[PDB]
Amino acid sequence: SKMSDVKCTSVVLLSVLQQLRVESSSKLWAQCVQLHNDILLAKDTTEAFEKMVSLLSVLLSMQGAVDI
Amino acid sequence: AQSFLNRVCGVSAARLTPCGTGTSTDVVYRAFDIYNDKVAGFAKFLKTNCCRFQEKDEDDNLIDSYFVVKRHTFSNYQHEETIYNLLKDCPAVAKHDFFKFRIDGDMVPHISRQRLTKYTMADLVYALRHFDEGNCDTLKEILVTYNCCDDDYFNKKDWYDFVENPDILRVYANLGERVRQALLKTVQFCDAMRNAGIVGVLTLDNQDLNGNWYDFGDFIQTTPGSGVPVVDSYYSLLMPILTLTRALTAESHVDTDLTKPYIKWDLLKYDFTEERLKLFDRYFKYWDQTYHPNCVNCLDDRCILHCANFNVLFSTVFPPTSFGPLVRKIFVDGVPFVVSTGYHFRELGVVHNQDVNLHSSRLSFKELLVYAADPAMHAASGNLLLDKRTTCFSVAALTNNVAFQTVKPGNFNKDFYDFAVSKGFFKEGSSVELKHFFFAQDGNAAISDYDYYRYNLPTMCDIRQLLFVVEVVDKYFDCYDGGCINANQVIVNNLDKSAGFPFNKWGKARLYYDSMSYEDQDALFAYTKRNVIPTITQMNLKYAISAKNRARTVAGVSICSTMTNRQFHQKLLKSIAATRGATVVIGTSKFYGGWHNMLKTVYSDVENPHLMGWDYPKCDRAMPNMLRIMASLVLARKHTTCCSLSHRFYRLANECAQVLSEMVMCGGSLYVKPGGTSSGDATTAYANSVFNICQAVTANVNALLSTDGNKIADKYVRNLQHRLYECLYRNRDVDTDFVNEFYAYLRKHFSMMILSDDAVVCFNSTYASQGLVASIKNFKSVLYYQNNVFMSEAKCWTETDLTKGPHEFCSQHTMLVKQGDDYVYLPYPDPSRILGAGCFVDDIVKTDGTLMIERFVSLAIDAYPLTKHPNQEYADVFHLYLQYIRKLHDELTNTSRYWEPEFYEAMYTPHTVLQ
Amino acid sequence: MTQMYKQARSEDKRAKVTSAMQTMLFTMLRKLDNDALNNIINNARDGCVPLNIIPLTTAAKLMVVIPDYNTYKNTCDGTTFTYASALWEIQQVVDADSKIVQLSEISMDNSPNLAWPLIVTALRAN
Amino acid sequence: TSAMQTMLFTMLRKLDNDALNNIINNARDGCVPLNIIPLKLMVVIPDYNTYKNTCDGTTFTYASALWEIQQVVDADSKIVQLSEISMDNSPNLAWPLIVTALRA
Ligand SMILES: [Zn+2]
Ligand SMILES: [Zn+2]
Repeated sequence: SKMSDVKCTSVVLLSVLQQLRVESSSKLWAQCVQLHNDILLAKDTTEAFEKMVSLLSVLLSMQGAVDI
Repeated sequence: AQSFLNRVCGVSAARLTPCGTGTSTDVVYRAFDIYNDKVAGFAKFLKTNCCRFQEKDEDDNLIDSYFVVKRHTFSNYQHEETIYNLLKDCPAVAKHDFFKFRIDGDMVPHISRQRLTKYTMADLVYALRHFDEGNCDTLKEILVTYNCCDDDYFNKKDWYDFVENPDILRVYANLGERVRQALLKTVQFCDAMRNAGIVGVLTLDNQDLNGNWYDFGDFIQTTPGSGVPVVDSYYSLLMPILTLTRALTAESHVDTDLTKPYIKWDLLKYDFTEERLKLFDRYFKYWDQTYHPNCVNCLDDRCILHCANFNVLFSTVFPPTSFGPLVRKIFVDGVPFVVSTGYHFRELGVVHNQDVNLHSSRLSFKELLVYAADPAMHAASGNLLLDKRTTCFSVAALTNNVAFQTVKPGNFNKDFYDFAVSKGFFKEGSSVELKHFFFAQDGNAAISDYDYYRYNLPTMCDIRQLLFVVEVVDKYFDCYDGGCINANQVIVNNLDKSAGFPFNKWGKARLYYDSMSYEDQDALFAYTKRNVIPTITQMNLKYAISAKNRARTVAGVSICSTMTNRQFHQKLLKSIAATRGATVVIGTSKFYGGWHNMLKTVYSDVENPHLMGWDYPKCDRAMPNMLRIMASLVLARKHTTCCSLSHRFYRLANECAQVLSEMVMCGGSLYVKPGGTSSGDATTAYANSVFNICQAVTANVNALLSTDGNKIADKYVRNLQHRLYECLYRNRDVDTDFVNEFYAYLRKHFSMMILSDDAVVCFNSTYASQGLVASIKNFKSVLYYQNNVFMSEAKCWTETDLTKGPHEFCSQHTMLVKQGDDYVYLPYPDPSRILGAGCFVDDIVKTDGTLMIERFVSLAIDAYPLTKHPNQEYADVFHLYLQYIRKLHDELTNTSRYWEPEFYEAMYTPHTVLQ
Repeated sequence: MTQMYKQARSEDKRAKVTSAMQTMLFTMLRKLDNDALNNIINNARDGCVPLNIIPLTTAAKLMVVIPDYNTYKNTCDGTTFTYASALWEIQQVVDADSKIVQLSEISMDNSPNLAWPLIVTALRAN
Repeated sequence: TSAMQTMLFTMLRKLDNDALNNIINNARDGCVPLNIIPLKLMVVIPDYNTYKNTCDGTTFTYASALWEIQQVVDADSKIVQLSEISMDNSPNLAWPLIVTALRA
């Protein structure tokens, strides 16, 4: 089920990104929306993971969010 | 031999290819518009009489001009010769040459007509009104020969499609000049006939694509000056392609030539009645029915349709800044205003309010409401706006900055997902999986979604055909009960909808239903019966599940629009929703046997039954205004004892100005909505049903008329087709007997089940294969020429085995199951949709638990029939949902306990119909 | 025959919404009563004018929404441009994040660094 | 909001992909991207205990792929030739290094 796990993780990750107020940046929110939508529509279980690492880089580029 | 060629050349165009000398060039099918005592229709026949030579241009290259030399009997040759010697000196008459040739021992008389194109206007009209991308060779040949495109264009993918490759509109509009010259030649010909005393019928197949006319074999000579041409079938069959090819686009240039500047119209001008009358008297001079430019002066709904159909065509010539509310400057206690005191519709012309009060005294609640909803003061005090993101007409910007709305992701229900995973769902290599989600949206989603209205193009309809289809549809809608109701009989549910703009600033619809007295509401209604109230519609982005990442929108219609539409239409809508066993099955619950009864009604008594369904691409964005007006008129036909003609017309005008060509508040700006239904109106689910029955009846009419009446073996269907053509293009009256007769034929051989935008048809497959009822290709053709969309046969299904019912209806599948020695049809959903809706919630339920359990029992109600499925994972879905609902109810702590399977079973059996 | 004459939940709820509408109308017609509108209407045949021309011929502020640079260059190039047969002077270009974009940044090499729906506010020049 | 964040992190740990675990381990060390990782990547390296573990010669191991270091700039905002990194002359190097590379 490594695809359903990825799609649910994508939903959760865009939720936390939206809570971090990134829709207050047009360009960044557009990129993240594109990544999330293509992860949800993906059919191959490796380009989904490529887009997933690309989308998680957005969250952990903000020097500190949690990462205890 | 070659002597025949030396003679047919005569004294013109000595260079002719020897393309025929016997009765040759007869291996072709040509479209004919035929009507006599044996056959009647507009169909493709096998013309085998000609001998067509083709002229070769200088330098031995072939040119599109033919000498068609036919062989005639002596009497018809003499008759045609005399009528030609009469009509000779008209410029819109192809040259003829009458001679005699010795074949074996007798001087057989021939008639050779000169310099005709290869095809005729009938061939063009048939190619565009019976479109089938499998064999569109005539259309390709025309478009190539008349320099509309080149041979390689058709290697493109979906070149015929409208919504993909919208350059086909530019490729079609290159025939517009040719079609307009054909219209002008037709008027010249009709004048030459009247001034010579020649009575006869004009048929498309007698006009080549240059514009000339021929074949004077059925005309008869009368006293000069009193001839009378008959142009009903001609003009009405031609009408749909006048707007497809934009024939009148040259009427907006300085001197009606495409090589001159545009006419700089006055900006303050809005009347255009004399221009419309000039256009009519120029192009349709002999259409002998009264044309009223301002439909206010019409006589009946049929006259309103007839003249709005002309206004749709004549309004593409005028500047788009002249349509919309007509404002005036009134005074209130001395302070000036600007308020709408009229309207200018593209379809209905100029409408003026009858109750306008210059120099007011005060503002009561009703008139405050009217003035606040009026877009005049909103668009006159806002900034000018140039939105380069759309092609739609922009009015004004009500702010100093644009608003960009975004949509959030859904809420993951991790407890349910872990429960499903522990039960064993979503395992790799399964048939049930997650395919429906909440797709997030970025800033450029509201306007990128609004820009789809570019698929709504001005389209003229075949009026002689629409004026019969509307009678058959009103036959479909005649077991109901309608009329106006007072404000104290209206029952309003969901009193927390959007109140549109600018009311959503101060509350929901509850505020304005609690502030206004019944007397105020009645006064507002009686006011709308005498005036036009243009309103503003709010457009928001919806937050819902979909399998496509497209953005779903929602509309909020003004409270002063919904409040009066309720009094107008509530009785009819209740009567439609509370009746079982009809065609339009709206408001019929699928529980307690509703699905089985619906299906057994559709199957009613069709003889060789096959099931069929279809879809409308971009239905709400592409529904034509003529058809939306026709739907509203069909709905308003219930008000014959309470509203006079003026009241019904002003209600139609309000409905148009409010839910057809409204102003839309998108972002923070005002745009002009060209057309299409509004998802925020209570009437569109029924207007869509009227539109759906209209398109189906039209497909049936075309299928019956376009079939070769000589091969129909049933002497009843032959008479039905003959009388159908008569009732359409002759017989200006309405024939109630034949309307009943055709409605009965349809009900017997083409049974429909209609909900808004969704249909299921049970049809006689034998008749459909013979061509006597509508197949799916007939729907494709009708949609192409009357909806400006291309319907792929990959979204239309067909079922030969009726024991497995419709493949899809209202997003539900059908399964034939056993319920106590009685096989019943049960509706089951998409398991992927059920599981998706279960795993992703809207954060309104993540807080309290009773709403969560309510959601989950509604899902387990919709997912019960899966237990009867043969596939095992499908049954496991319902078992999973039941286990989870038991877990939830236990966490919070017989046939009405929602935690046992017999609460759901009883929802699908008619022995317990209790709700 | 009481609830047909009178409301039900008036209770200063009818009053709130009527005063809201009243103040909205009287704050609209204060940035509206001018002489451009008088000279527009007073030249019509009977005082009635289409609404789609009122902002076009009397508005003193234009807002242009531009998606990309090959549209900026064709539409709003410079500090003054022409639209609706009038001459507009640019002021205070803004990007999609409500941040001010200087006119010295909208070129082909800096394009990717701009939130692209650009909103240009211009005033009507005489 | 830390509930949603710990949900996200437990799901990411469950996924157990090596690329995601690699970028998470770097982010926990301090090695952090400064832009969306491209499928032109610029990355902050904290110190050499983290630099030597990942960057070898010119070649960059990140997101379990390969990148060719095109330009490295220390904190002082001045180009540094990456053939000066040491293990004894390491002080004078301005140690938050922005390394910019492209995917080979
Ligand atoms: Zn009329
Ligand atoms: Zn009525």
